[PDB]
Amino acid sequence: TRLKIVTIHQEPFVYVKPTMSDGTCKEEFTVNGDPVKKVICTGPNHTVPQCCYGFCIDLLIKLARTMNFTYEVHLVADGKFGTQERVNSNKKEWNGMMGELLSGQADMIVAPLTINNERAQYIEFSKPFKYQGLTILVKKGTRITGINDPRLRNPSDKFIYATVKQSSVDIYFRRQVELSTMYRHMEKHNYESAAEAIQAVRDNKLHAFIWDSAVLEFEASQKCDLVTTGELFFRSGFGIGMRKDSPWKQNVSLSILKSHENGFMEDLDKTWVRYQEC
Amino acid sequence: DDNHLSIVTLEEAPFVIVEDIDTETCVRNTVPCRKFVKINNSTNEGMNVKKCCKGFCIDILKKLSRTVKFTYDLYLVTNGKHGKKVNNVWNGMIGEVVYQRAVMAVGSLTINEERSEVVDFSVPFVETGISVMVSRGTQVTGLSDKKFQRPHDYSPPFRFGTVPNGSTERNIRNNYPYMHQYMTRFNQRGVEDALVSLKTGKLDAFIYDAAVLNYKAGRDEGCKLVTIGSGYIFATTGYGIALQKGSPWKRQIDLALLQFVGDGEMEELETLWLTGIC
Ligand SMILES: O=C(O)[C@@H]1[C@H](C(=O)O)NCCN1C(=O)c1ccc2c(ccc3ccccc32)c1
Repeated sequence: TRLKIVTIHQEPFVYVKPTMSDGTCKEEFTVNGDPVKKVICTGPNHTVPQCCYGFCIDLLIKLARTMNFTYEVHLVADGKFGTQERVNSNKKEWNGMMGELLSGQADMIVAPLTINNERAQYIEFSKPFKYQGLTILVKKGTRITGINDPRLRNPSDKFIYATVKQSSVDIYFRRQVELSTMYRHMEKHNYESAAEAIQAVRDNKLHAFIWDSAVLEFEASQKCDLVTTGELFFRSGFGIGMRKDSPWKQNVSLSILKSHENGFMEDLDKTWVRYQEC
Repeated sequence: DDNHLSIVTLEEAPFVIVEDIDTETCVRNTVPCRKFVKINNSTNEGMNVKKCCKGFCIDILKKLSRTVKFTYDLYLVTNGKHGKKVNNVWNGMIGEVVYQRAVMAVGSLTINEERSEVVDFSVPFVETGISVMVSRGTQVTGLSDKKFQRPHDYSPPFRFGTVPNGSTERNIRNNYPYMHQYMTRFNQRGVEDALVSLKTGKLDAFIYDAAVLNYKAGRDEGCKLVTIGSGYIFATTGYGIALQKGSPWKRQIDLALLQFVGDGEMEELETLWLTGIC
């Protein structure tokens, strides 16, 4: 009953920070006066201990306490969420957190992991712990109507847009042949992580970043030179990921349902996700 | 046979709409559904009557039947609605599944913890939760707004209510005891009466199921009635298909539903049946 948890850096769901000199995590409270629960998480820096906290870490602690399991947390080695790719050929393999979970390097994924058909074929997802969708981030002053803007639908190198490599958004644009023109543009430009793409929008090196709205709205509220455009063009949820033989499956899902119903998720969203408009 | 499934549903426009049969057959976008119709109100005697069903959920059932390759005998539940536990006996659609009279239930069936203990649910195919409807201009966030939690802290104090004896009231009773007590004098006989109260200024806010409120806002004559943003929905969940616990159909149903969502077919059904002119 000691679970290897894999996660990934992705504010506001998972914050990653250096430990203190003695290798513990600095005691800290949120803006509203709540203790910040921090766990040691090892990850690439070679491999070093670090501090992780945020929406998904609070959820993990609640799960661990409710179902009575213990855990060790690590950050996915390749830094990706996970897509399936051809190897060399014949065989297909998952990368990212999906790969680690399938290979047994992790027993559970606790992260803002998008639920889709492609992944649900190989793993078991909980019922969604967060409902959200896809939207588009641009520098304030940039003008696009959204996903059907002619500068997106008929791409050139005069207007660059991208998402994160090896993520559910990559899968989304790759799976539809009518989106092949957009995909051809994006793959030329996709970023290694959400944070780098966001920075590139600020630096005017990327004109539009297509990504999770739970993340993009948080970013736009922290950084007023950034705005989202077009509301949600697609709706999707995040869920806990487990292998199909997990004995924890049912109880994780029941716990998530219970937590929506009793205001626990409301608390988390107010602590971590909610935000004052610019 | 093994491939022919007993399936229960429940009349509830626009999700399930029931019509009389023609020509003795069901045509257009309708499918056969039968109803056990009572002889009178003081008896268990009744007669099976042939009807025709259509709607958002029926289109979903049609897609599933084609994709997952099953055939079905569809009937309308007669004892209860969606499902409540009365004297530790489940009624409604939930009851039909629990007591093995239906292999699955399709309809506007909300996923929750209590029901999940006795049936398995598919992934959500429509997002819902507890939302708030107001007349445009009125300023509130969602259920957790202090204006709801502590109405007396504001002037004038907010007038807001729900429909008694449903899941919204039940949730509020559990989560916000003073709010629940406060609302009792503003509660509404039904959704229709609530919309009038809002329009005629006798009520400032109406708190209810998100999917229902979104439907109503979409078709409000004048387009003045509006709901809070989906980011503020409380106890987010979804409508899902209920199956018997351990059912051999659940994986296939789940994958198909996620494929439908992934291919935009779900967004198409919503535009067809749920999205209004506002
Ligand atoms: O969760 C609930 O509260 C239940 C149920 C359940 O799973 O029990 N889940 C769904 C919500 N719902 C209801 O009874 C309900 C209440 C009112 C309307 C509709 C559906 C369509 C309408 C159209 C027009 C006016 C009112 C309505 C459903």
